[PDB]
Amino acid sequence: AGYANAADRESGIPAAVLDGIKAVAKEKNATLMFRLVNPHSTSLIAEGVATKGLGVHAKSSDWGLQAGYIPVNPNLSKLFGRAPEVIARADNDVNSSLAHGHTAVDLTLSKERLDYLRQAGLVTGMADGVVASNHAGYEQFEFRVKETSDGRYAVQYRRKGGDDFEAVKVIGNAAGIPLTADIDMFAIMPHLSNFRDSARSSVTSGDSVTDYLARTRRALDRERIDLLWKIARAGARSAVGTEARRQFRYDGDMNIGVITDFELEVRNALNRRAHAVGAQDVVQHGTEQNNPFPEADEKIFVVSATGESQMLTRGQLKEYIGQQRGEGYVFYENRAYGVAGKSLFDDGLGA
Amino acid sequence: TDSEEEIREAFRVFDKDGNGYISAAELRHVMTNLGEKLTDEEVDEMIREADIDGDGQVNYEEFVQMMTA
Ligand SMILES: Nc1ncnc2c1ncn2CCOCP(=O)(O)OP(=O)(O)OP(=O)(O)O
Ligand SMILES: [Ca+2]
Ligand SMILES: [Ca+2]
Ligand SMILES: [Mg+2]
Ligand SMILES: [Mg+2]
Ligand SMILES: [Mg+2]
Repeated sequence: AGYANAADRESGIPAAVLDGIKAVAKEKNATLMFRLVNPHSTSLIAEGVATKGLGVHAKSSDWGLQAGYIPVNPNLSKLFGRAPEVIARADNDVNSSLAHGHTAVDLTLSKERLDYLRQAGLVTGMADGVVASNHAGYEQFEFRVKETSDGRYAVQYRRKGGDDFEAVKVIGNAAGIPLTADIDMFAIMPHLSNFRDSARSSVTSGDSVTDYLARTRRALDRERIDLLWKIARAGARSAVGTEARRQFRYDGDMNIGVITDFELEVRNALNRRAHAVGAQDVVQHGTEQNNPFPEADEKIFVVSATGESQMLTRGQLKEYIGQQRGEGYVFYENRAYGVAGKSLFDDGLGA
Repeated sequence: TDSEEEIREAFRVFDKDGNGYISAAELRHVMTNLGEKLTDEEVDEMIREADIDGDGQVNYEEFVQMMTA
């Protein structure tokens, strides 16, 4: 259907991609929560631009024809008139990314994006291709673009009354596909039934308790109750991915962050739908519940296991989680939330 | 030998409702979800088995105990 309400539209997630998200959330019976996607990224993501992993710390740009991309020249990124000591901190970030698979690439936009930019007010007309803008970033840099018999426009620029122009360089895939922001998941609340097989392969053998006992034992049952608690322990332990969160996971040569087995499934299932719709990988790492640098945005986009979407304040988020847990959906919180007095749990919270 | 923060996350899976205790009803739900259909009597047996202090429910310390093996 695409977007079914305001939430979906304010999420910043391209509609086709979002369609897959809602379908996955239902297929794997799991509530999926995401942090907002910057609207300048929404269109790049849909025409198939690549999404960035944790191996990229350079900062995006929010202005000019380069908005949505990650500039090699930090003065072209959101960090425009900062300190010289920040263009440096920023200079290095970029450099740590090109030494590692990430490439330098000549920015070229598609027609459609050129439209989006102009209709967004980011780029105020141009000569017949010599852009204008009211961003202070235009009181120091000069921009222009030159189409190609390829339909795409090559972005170029120069320093104020300081002479030749040159293509703006943007960080791309190892494959040189430019990168825009990725879709950060806030958390994944898997329904507990998703861990039956997981508990059985750990305790019995794959077998139900009844089948396992008939098989290995012989014609109040202390044994049977113990084995029942054993799958209960193993079930929650898998659900919360206790063991998996002790290490980092890698996707090929890309550090995926800390992620449970089930969360990895979700990620793969999501990126699969993204590919089927023209996109490339959109979820590049684990959940915010495992982020050491916990960020505190205050609005969260939520897609329930039933397909229903909405936005939530931290407060509506506590009750939501509480309501959801009542229905058997498991949730664990970023370990540093408590010590800062921001836990979403209202329990003893301790031992 | 999980850590204390590790065992509390797991504990929360069982403790569906607000309070820091596992009741028979919450345990029946976990068991059904994990592939085991049990009677009120079987559920009572599992809670009794873990209920050290005898209050009808499994608290955090009691959980910490047997989740050994
Ligand atoms: N599971 C995780 N493990 C490790 N780091 C994580 C994890 N989840 C998130 N992070 C780190 C940063 O979050 C994502 P990322 O998509 O980089 O953010 P960003 O919002 O673009 O940062 P910026 O505005 O500082 O550029
Ligand atoms: Ca409880
Ligand atoms: Ca007790
Ligand atoms: Mg980040
Ligand atoms: Mg990310
Ligand atoms: Mg991501």
